[PDB]
Amino acid sequence: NFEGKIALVTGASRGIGRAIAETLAARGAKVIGTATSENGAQAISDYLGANGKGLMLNVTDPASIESVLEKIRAEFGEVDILVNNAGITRDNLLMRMKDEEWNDIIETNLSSVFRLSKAVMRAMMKKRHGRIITIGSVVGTMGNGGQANFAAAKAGLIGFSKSLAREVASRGITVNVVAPGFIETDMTRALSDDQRAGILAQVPAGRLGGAQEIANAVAFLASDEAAYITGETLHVNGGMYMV
Amino acid sequence: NFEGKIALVTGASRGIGRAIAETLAARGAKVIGTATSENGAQAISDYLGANGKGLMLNVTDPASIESVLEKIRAEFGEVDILVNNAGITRDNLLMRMKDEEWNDIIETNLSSVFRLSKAVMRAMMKKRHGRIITIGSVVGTMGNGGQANFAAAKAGLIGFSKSLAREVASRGITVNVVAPGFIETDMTRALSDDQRAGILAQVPAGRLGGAQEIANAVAFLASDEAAYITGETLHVNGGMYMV
Amino acid sequence: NFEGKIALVTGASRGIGRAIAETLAARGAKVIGTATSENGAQAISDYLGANGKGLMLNVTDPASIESVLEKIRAEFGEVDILVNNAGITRDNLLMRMKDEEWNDIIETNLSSVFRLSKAVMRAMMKKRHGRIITIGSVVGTMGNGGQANFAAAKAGLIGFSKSLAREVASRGITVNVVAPGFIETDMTRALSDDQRAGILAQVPAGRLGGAQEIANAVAFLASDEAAYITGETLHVNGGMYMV
Amino acid sequence: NFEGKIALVTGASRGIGRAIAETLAARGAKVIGTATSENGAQAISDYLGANGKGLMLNVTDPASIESVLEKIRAEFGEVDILVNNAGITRDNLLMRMKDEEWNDIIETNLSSVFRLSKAVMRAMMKKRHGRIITIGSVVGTMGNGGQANFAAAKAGLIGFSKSLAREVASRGITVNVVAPGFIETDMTRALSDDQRAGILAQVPAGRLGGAQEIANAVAFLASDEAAYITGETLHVNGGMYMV
Repeated sequence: NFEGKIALVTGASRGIGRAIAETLAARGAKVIGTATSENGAQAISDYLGANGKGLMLNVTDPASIESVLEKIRAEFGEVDILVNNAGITRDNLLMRMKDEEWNDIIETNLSSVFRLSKAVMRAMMKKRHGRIITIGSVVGTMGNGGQANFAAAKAGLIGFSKSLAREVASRGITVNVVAPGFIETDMTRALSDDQRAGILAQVPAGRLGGAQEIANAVAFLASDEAAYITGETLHVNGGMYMV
Repeated sequence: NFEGKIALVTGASRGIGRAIAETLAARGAKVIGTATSENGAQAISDYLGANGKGLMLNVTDPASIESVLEKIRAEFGEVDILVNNAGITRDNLLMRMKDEEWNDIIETNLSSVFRLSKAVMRAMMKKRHGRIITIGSVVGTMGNGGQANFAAAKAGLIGFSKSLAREVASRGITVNVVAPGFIETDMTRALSDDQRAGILAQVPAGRLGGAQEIANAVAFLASDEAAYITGETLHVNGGMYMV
Repeated sequence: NFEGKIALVTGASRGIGRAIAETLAARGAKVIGTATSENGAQAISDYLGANGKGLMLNVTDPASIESVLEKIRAEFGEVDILVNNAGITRDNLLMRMKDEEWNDIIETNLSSVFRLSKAVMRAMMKKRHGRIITIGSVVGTMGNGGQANFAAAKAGLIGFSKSLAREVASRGITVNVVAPGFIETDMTRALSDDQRAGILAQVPAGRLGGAQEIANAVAFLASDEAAYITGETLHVNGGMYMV
Repeated sequence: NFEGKIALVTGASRGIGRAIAETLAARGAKVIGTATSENGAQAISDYLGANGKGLMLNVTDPASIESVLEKIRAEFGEVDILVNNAGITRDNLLMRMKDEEWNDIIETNLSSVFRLSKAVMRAMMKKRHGRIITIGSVVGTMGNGGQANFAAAKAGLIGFSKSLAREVASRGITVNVVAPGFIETDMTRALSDDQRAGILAQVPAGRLGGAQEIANAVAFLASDEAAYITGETLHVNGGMYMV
């Protein structure tokens, strides 16, 4: 139960992001989901209704980051739960990877984690309680051909979280990572029927995971039932990989 | 909420074992906790009340295993959730470790996992649904001086679970491990303040974990909210170790 | 260069075991390879020639273990390098796994590591120098359907080594594990041309590893060039798995 | 023995970098060590003598990267072995970490790995053989208070290497990481005995590691004796951490 808790879920327009936003809201938290346009920010506001609000945010723009937080402190208050789910992909074999494809992935997938975590830390420490959860990926752990940039960022955010976790552990703040395997979303519904089959062959469970399933893991970690879990990575991949 | 689910929690006399038994019961499951003595069984039966029953079980005795399950199928039904929490410790530096101290730890901490998991598998596969959760230990992952035997068994049960997970993943059955760090028990409660400070010194969180906190992790994994998590190890150690 | 060093390589009749025995011998060590029969022990003596000797050993028989070591101390001296490579497989889905198939794998693959390591420890500690290397398997880390017993033992020996490593680290003794992926041996040359292809599909390198390649890793770890490596697991699997 | 092999070791002015440069050179490779200043290049050239040359390089400057490689193809030839050892530290608790301290660490410690690996790939793929080794850190795996930026980059380069490894594995090219623990450098040599005791307290081996010891691990991985090792991380930390 997250009654009275304020959660900021970056990139909450669809799939995992949205399921996270809706699940936290359904369990009592005032949720602020974000998108990169006024349109998307509105759509989020529409589905969250009176439970939260949608705000436009660019996780790579320091200005956008403080601006968004300011509003939040004004209309709702200090952020208690941060869920870093904003991220993108710029797949390509190393040989064909453009410098911009590397830099954007790093800036958006990794650096974003540092900026936002840093931006909500002070308030959490004062209250001596908080939750920071970043949506990683099984790729950050096993790596994947054609995704060296994506993998670097996903692996990197775990290294980041482990270190931050050690800095604020005693202050009642946990920093964890939920690593999804293949989840049914846009990026999987737009794959040919053959690619889809190729994907399922790697998953012992024999089915793609659900966005909601990733949301359930986040909610658990964001709750008070997971206060002794920090610096940990929770893999939700149907057995695709086991650590 | 495990409405209509039957859970068998081995070694449910106290601490982690008991908290697991009570938490599953509080959330709607009919729980069967076990002990080595008729006393314990009865004590377990008293605290579980109408939610479950206590039965005497020796996880190293094939006969006892058969027998206990038999009594469960007769009075309650097929086991849906298995929680392997029975285990012991026979600490000693390798050079002073007795052969019996190695064999007992292996028989009770590792082999037990094979015997019980195997014993509840068929019914689970038929129902095309099930949960197997073993209580490991952070020691299984980082190892520990004077606990080579304990460490072998805890590390070993993860290897076991990973393999079993791959065998029954497609059948709607997950096999996971929850690895506790230092948890407040009767052993630690009776330690001197200096001894306790030497343990706390290792935990970034700055406190021992709570038996209930381990119970919460198990409940999450045992629920339908964790259907896409299998072959995974969930570390609940306050940051003592991060993988 | 292992001039003046004595190495005991268990199960050195073929493949990995033999390549290890020959490589250590070629680099100056007096090698004692073992087998389960007088015949095999002789064959080993024949290929090692003046570099070592073959002895009959049963890693599950405490009597055989001290008996073999005694001779070694009599004809060569104290063991400086221990390479646990003896091991077997009793594959079967959990449902069809016989109690004897579980017990034998554990006794031969895991318990053996404890008995032999314990048996050569005293001398190593006195000399304040030594090397203990156990041949694990990628299966101990990722697990594998139909090999729950094998996986438990391989995972378990890592837990064991980590703990032992912590006990003797300061005494100039390292305890490590080399985890091979699919290696060309009898157990792979006796697979149908289809199973072989299935195996290669999992290996980025696109070829089975060589017994000699596993031997090279062991030699490195057994040398003085790896004195700061302990409690570590070296994966040699062509990219089949990455940790 | 790298007879006829060309190795490029970034940041080879001292410690680990230098030991790597000298060890590869001593074993027959023509080595090109790099520094940020013309001084360093020359100093490197002096100690390498006729075995190699020193060149000024800035791993964050695409121009410098191009340029340096250009000079190497002209005077020596295509790079066969790449050792990414250039890196820096900008320690600080998250709340006091400057944006420049995050960006510089990422640009220099992580992005550099992408730029240089990409820059030597084509020739390696053509030769259907190559070695890429990056010097990580135990911090990338366990994280560390006050080093969130360093940790992110070190963890990130592993994710990168794993993915690249999968892309070029079949082409006879391995991509690995050597993760040193506490290594005796000019920073530690100048610490007070109490500060040194606080580090030694963490190392089971009971001493700092030697720069040469890290060099030995790299040489092993760079040799033909490690052709079946890729996407792997080799921990050389005296037991400070065990994975």
